[PDB]
Amino acid sequence: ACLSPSQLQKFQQDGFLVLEGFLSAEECVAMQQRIGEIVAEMDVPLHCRTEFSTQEEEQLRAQGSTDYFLSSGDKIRFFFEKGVFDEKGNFLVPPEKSINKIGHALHAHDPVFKSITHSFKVQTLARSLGLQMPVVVQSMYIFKQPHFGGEVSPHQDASFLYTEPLGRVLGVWIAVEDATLENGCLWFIPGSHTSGVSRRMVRAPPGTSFLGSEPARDNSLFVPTPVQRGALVLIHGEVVHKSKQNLSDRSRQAYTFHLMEASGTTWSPENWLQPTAELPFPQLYT
Repeated sequence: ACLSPSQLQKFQQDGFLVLEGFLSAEECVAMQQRIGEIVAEMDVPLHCRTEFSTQEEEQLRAQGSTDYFLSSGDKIRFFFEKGVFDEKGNFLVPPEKSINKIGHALHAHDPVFKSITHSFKVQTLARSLGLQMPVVVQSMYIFKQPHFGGEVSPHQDASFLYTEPLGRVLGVWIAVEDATLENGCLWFIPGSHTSGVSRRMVRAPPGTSFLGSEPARDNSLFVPTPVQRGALVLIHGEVVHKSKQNLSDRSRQAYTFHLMEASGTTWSPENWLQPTAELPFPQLYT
């Protein structure tokens, strides 16, 4: 759908905006169903396929893992929960119960997610926001598995998807399932999106690292945004947000993608994600 002038100001004020009912139940279920099929056909990545003996083993595993992620910008790959593994690198429960996320080109290589992503609803919302040349830089599906579904510590999306100038990358988060206080809903600091980023993640000339550091911020400045299935949350590139671990007996599935306004904008050559000749960042508008 489409933004009223009061919704638009509320977004510039807060750095996020909750639009309940953005997608229908059946759109949500389309996503849940295709992600099931993708997970059912998942092959366990080479680096997770082996127990490790030593320090020399855990570092070679850690590197293939880095390689896998870095080259995942134009793929549909699988990223597993940090702590679903034992002392010697083995899965504690089956890998299909242990996925944390899938990324980072669902919007390009899956017909269902491409559909949702380039839908009329999204294209019209983007026009309300006034994006000239929005392109889709990234997408991903977050499972937030029950009981151990990982927390996401406070951050700003621009720390990872940096551009000159700032104010050019926008996050879209769609709730495929109900997001509650219990199961890992998002939290923001409203108004935190107006003094740049404290930290960025950079890629090596193979590897990643951080410039700067995330400051400490009083937990009391975060507000919860629980929402029902189908809600869309808009996320400014610089708003500070987090999610707690899912301590509940049900997941908190979500699909998210990021838009960059390509007009006058420089994508940092140091970002982990770079467009390939196979998939340059595709235009949103069709």
